[PDB]
Amino acid sequence: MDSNFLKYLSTAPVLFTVWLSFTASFIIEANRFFPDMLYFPM
Amino acid sequence: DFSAAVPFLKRPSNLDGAYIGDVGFDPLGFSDVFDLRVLREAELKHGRFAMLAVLGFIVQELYTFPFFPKMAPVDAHDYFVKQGGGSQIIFWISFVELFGVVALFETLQGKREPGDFAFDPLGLAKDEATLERYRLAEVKHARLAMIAIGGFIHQYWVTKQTVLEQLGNF
Amino acid sequence: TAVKPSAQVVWPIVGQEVLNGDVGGGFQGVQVTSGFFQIWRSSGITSEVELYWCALAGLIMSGLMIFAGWFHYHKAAPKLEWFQNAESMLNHHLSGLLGLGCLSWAG
Amino acid sequence: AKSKAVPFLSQPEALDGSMAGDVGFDPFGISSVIDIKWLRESELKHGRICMLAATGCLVQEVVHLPGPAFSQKMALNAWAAAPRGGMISILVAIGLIEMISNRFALTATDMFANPNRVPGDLGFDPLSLGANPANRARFELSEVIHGRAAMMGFSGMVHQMIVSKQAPIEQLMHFKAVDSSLMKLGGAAGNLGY
Amino acid sequence: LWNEGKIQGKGVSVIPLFPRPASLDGTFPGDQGFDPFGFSSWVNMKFVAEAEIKHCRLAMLAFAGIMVESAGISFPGATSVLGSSKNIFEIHDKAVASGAMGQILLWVSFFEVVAGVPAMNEMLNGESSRIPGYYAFDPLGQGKGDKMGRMQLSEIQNGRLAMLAVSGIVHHTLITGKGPL
Amino acid sequence: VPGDAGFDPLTISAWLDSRWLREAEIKHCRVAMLAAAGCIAQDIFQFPGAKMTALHDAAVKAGSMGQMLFWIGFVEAISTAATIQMLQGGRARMELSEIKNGRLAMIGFSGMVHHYFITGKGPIELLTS
Ligand code: CLA
Ligand code: CLA
Ligand code: CLA
Ligand code: CLA
Ligand SMILES: CCCCCCCCCCCCCCCC(=O)OC[C@H](COP(=O)(O)OC[C@@H](O)CO)OC(=O)CCCCCCCCCCCCCCC
Ligand SMILES: CC1=C(C#C/C(C)=C/C=C/C(C)=C/C=C/C=C(C)/C=C/C=C(\C)C#CC2=C(C)C[C@@H](O)CC2(C)C)C(C)(C)C[C@H](O)C1
Ligand SMILES: CC1=C(C#C/C(C)=C/C=C/C(C)=C/C=C/C=C(C)/C=C/C=C(\C)C#CC2=C(C)C[C@@H](O)CC2(C)C)C(C)(C)C[C@H](O)C1
Ligand SMILES: CC1=C(C#C/C(C)=C/C=C/C(C)=C/C=C/C=C(C)/C=C/C=C(\C)C#CC2=C(C)C[C@@H](O)CC2(C)C)C(C)(C)C[C@H](O)C1
Ligand SMILES: CC1=C(C#C/C(C)=C/C=C/C(C)=C/C=C/C=C(C)/C=C/C=C(C)/C=C/C2=C(C)CCCC2(C)C)C(C)(C)C[C@H](O)C1
Repeated sequence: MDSNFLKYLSTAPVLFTVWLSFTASFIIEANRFFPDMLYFPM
Repeated sequence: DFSAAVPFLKRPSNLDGAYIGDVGFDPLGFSDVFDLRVLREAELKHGRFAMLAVLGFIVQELYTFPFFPKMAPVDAHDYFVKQGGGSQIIFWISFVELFGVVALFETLQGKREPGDFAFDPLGLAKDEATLERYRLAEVKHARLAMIAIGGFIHQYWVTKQTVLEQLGNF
Repeated sequence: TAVKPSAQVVWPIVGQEVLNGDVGGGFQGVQVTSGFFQIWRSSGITSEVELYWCALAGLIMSGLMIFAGWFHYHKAAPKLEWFQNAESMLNHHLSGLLGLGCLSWAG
Repeated sequence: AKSKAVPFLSQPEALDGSMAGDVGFDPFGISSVIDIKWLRESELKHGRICMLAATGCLVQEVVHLPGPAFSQKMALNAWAAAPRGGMISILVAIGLIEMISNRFALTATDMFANPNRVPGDLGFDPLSLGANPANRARFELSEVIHGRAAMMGFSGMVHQMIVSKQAPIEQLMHFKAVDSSLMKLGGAAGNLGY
Repeated sequence: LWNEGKIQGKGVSVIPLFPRPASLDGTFPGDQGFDPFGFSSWVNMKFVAEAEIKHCRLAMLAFAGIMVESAGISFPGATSVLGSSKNIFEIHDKAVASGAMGQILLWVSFFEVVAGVPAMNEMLNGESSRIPGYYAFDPLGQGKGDKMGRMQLSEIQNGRLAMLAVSGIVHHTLITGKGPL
Repeated sequence: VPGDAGFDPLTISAWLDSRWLREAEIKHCRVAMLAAAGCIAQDIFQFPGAKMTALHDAAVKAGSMGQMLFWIGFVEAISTAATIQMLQGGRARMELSEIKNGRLAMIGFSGMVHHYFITGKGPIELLTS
């Protein structure tokens, strides 16, 4: 892949959007498979 | 100069015999805008899929595997959508197409011919002159098979008879 | 006069599927207020298949516009004397854009 | 200058045929972004864990420790049945082994600080079986190959226990084909949920 | 013998329909061109040579066994415990059920594990200079020039013919449902 | 330049490209040649499974005219490439004969279709009856 396009994907708004979309996505998946976790189960 | 294929059309000017099978045919001018390595990648990929498809459409009429039920190829598409085999084929094609993405990037960076995957297990390409004639034959067969596959599927739709049986009847 | 228009369905994640209310016609979704249903009925759409063809026509036009913007900046950019034609532009935008557009819609 | 594994691609840099198991296989060019020393540490570590794990599945099917808490032929059931205290003891012992065997150089930034440190070489040779330097190259090669084979094999065994709720060789000896009605793949968004 | 130039040797093509490739070397016993798909270009020639000789020896011994067990000839008491039939497939299945086939499997596997794999590893590495397929098994004389000239050629050809013939016999018996002789 | 009788009374040639005019005229010429020769041929003899103007809608329902439109449309796309590249940049008798017979064919076809409006009949049928 082109190094200037990879340097564009390393810019702050792209990495910020990708990282928090990934973060949002595994919170969504964790609350899909394990919903309503009001407490640490113990 | 004029196009070799269409005498009254001018040569496109990005098509000076750089790619084998070039006859100067490009009226709508996609090579004046787009990369010819990418377009030859796509032409050879579409053509190889189509050549396999035409062989599959005919052989699947002649024989089918004992573990699978007998049926026509379009019904085979729908059956294997619902059965799980289609997902397996889609996944393994997608898996190979990942390294195909890497291959296309290598082609764009200049170090690979557009349809070359170094796939010569049986050593058929004995000499460079033999390879040139063979890839001309590959280009011609690929284009012919794209036309052919369209015909079989569309005719099957219009008249519900398979290609060998449609030649057999009428 | 009984079914409430709804063209947005939510995924069930955090209890948010309560937003898929009973809009009518054996359907659950968010009630939409943009008036697209009345536009489509005035157009004479009468089926979802024709709505798929309209969605495809919009996608084809969207691709053609993004191609044209690239082409007219990077490949074929007009000179300033082309843009400084107010009489020609008005002739084409009144006669061609508005008049033909009204005529084709009337047809 | 083409790859030997993938003949139509160029040979990746940081792969020079020195390492055992180096066949030029790096199509995605991970070695160009991640240092090859870290990658070989991670490959040897994954492979060793898997070698033990694959053997663990097979032996756990055949041989058991005494007691009802250890009578789980299917290995995925052993996870739940085996005593929690002892399983967390295993986890804590693994953590202590990781910090000591790496000599407190565990982070990506600090591991290999010492120029003497070699990828995968933790100093583990209790019986000095690698004392002979003539056997060194083929031992390194066969360790790498056993690790790769065992990664693939353990992955297969775990997901075949998921599909068929049977221990692996008992699955081979009481085989049942997939109905396809069950274990549907994907589909969470096609039906729009539920 | 070798008969270099006439048969085997170098420059001899048994099917002139395929030109003899330059990749192929004229110094392997029972070698007469015949490389259509160009495998000798990239395969280890010693490994495939050893594999060819070993496949030859199984094919010959298997042919001898198929003929004997299809002529009804047997060892004493073998037909008592095994079947009385002459179908090779059924004899294999009942000799599997008797454990005899397991015993042959055991000892053949042991011979490969302790001797076949070291002979292969040394012959391919380049530490022993053992010619392919050689295990110093010449008890009843028959050595000297004839062994490395004509007998070597005889082993390779008779074995290739044995491969073709055994594949032929097993396929014919299955489709007909009846064996040879 | 071929077929130049000096006949441009309204001087259209001053306010439209001469190449565009000649290509359009020769296309009109050849289309009406095929149409007029076909018009008489349809009454002379008939292809199996098968008037001047009504046949257009009798033929569209089968899908024949749709097919012929598709193939003419393909050729006309290559021909629009041809005319754009034309425009962006013992035989002269044969061209002149082509152009004269084509103008004659346009007049003849116009005649046959309006005669069809007059009597509901084809050309040579009208002559016979
Ligand atoms: C008949 C001729 C014609 C037509 C239809 C248009 C149409 C348009 N021009 Mg104008 N333009 C013209 C001639 C024409 N121009 C000439 C001669 C000049 C030179 C003086 C300009 C210079 C000019 C400038 C400098 C700009 C425009 C812009 C625009 C767009 C305005 C925004 C809008 O309402 O789009 C939305 C409405 C639509 C209906 C979208 C339609 C998209 C296509 C292009 C319409 C035509 C398609 C085709 C003719 C229809 C085939 C029909 C077939 C199926 C039967 C619109 C597409 C502006 C723009 O947005 O540029 C992109 C702009 O900045 N024009
Ligand atoms: C601080 C030291 C310590 C102490 C006091 C205990 C105490 C206990 N452990 Mg142990 N445990 C320890 C360290 C310790 N553990 C470590 C470091 C590990 C990780 C390797 C474990 C892993 C472990 C497991 C997996 C289990 C226990 C169990 C038990 C309980 C019952 C013991 C019993 O009945 O023994 C009498 C029984 C024996 C002496 C049988 C011994 C079985 C053989 C020796 C196993 C083979 C070991 C194997 C080769 C390990 C190699 C890996 C290692 C080198 C890293 C008891 C509470 C069991 C439990 O919780 O049951 C309620 C249980 O299932 N422990
Ligand atoms: C026609 C068959 C044939 C021929 C020409 C050879 C020739 C050779 N072998 Mg090979 N070999 C064969 C069969 C044969 N072998 C089979 C089937 C086996 C497996 C048992 C072996 C196992 C073997 C080993 C392990 C080794 C050799 C080696 C050699 C070489 C030196 C030995 C020698 O010259 O004595 C050969 C003497 C003869 C061929 C005399 C004839 C004896 C006949 C073939 C016995 C017939 C049995 C029986 C009657 C079957 C017929 C009836 C049946 C249809 C029912 C020589 C190149 C050595 C070597 O240098 O390797 C490269 C070596 O180390 N051979
Ligand atoms: C452009 C003029 C034109 C048009 C619109 C038609 C249209 C029609 N004709 Mg008429 N016809 C024509 C020319 C034309 N024909 C000519 C030149 C002849 C003399 C050979 C005939 C002789 C004829 C008969 C005898 C019959 C028809 C019939 C028909 C109908 C069915 C289509 C068919 O079989 O075509 C037949 C057309 C031809 C055999 C010649 C077509 C001329 C050219 C080659 C076709 C143009 C398309 C071309 C492939 C693409 C453009 C490339 C160009 C540069 C060459 C339809 C009403 C049949 C019908 O339904 O009658 C009831 C019928 O019986 N036509
Ligand atoms: C080196 C290790 C290699 C790992 C290879 C992975 C092997 C298994 C992969 C899937 C196998 C076949 C899938 C068919 C199964 C399949 O395609 O089901 C389809 C499913 C969508 O459902 P549909 O719209 O198809 O519903 C269809 C209707 O028929 C049924 O309702 O696709 C997915 O989105 C599921 C995957 C999650 C997508 C996000 C994954 C997590 C993202 C993490 C970051 C990216 C990682 C890679 C993402 C692709
Ligand atoms: C590359 C590579 C290798 C390979 C390979 C492989 C698998 C090669 C396979 C190649 C194939 C399958 C070529 C097939 C071409 C098909 C054509 C030209 C279409 C013909 C149909 C027509 C014209 C028609 C029609 C018609 C219509 C539409 C409908 C009908 O009602 C009527 C009609 C019948 C008239 C190998 C492994 C050997 C090794 C090697 O070292 C490297
Ligand atoms: C660190 C890391 C690696 C790794 C790793 C991994 C995955 C390591 C996993 C290690 C494991 C699984 C260790 C298991 C230990 C089991 C024990 C001690 C059993 C004790 C049984 C007892 C006490 C009992 C009992 C009894 C009870 C109570 C009551 C009776 O009724 C029953 C019974 C009689 C039996 C490696 C090396 C690969 C690489 C790298 O360096 C990174
Ligand atoms: C180094 C060192 C020493 C040491 C040591 C040790 C502990 C050495 C132990 C090494 C081990 C345990 C190696 C295990 C390898 C396992 C493999 C290759 C399995 C692959 C499975 C496959 C391919 C599969 C599969 C399967 C699938 C998926 C489908 C299934 O339906 C069926 C099937 C089963 C076929 C000691 C401590 C002695 C000291 C010395 O001084 C230094
Ligand atoms: C959706 C669906 C499916 C599907 C499917 C598929 C694969 C459908 C097939 C699509 C294809 C391959 C169409 C091919 C069209 C080619 C044409 C029209 C040639 C035109 C040539 C022309 C105009 C003239 C060309 C010219 C002339 C004079 C001759 C020379 C060349 C040239 C000068 C260019 C299934 C089966 C999976 C079922 C599934 O459940 C749902």
